[PDB]
Amino acid sequence: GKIMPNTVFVGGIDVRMDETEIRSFFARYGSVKEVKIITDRTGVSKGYGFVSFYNDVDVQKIVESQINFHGKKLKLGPAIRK
RNA sequence: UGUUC
Repeated sequence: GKIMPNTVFVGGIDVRMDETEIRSFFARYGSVKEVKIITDRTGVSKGYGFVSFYNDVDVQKIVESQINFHGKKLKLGPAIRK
C-alpha cells in the first residue's frame, strides 16, 4: 500500500459529525482540500474517512491528537491506499 | 463499522 502525503485517515466518526465539524477541527493544521467519508453501497457511513490538505502538514504529529466528538474518540492514522 | 462508493 502507498502512503498518501498530507492526508489523514479518520475513524470513529459519529454519523452526526458532518463535514463542517470535521473541517472545524482539522483546519487548525491547514487548509482542508477534501473530506471524503466512506459509505457502503446504500450510502450509510462506514464511520471512517480521509482528510487531505493543500499545505504540507506533519501527519505524524496530527495523528497524536487526542480528541473526542459526540462521545467518540477519533481514530487517526496515516492514509494508505491499498 | 480501521485505510479510499
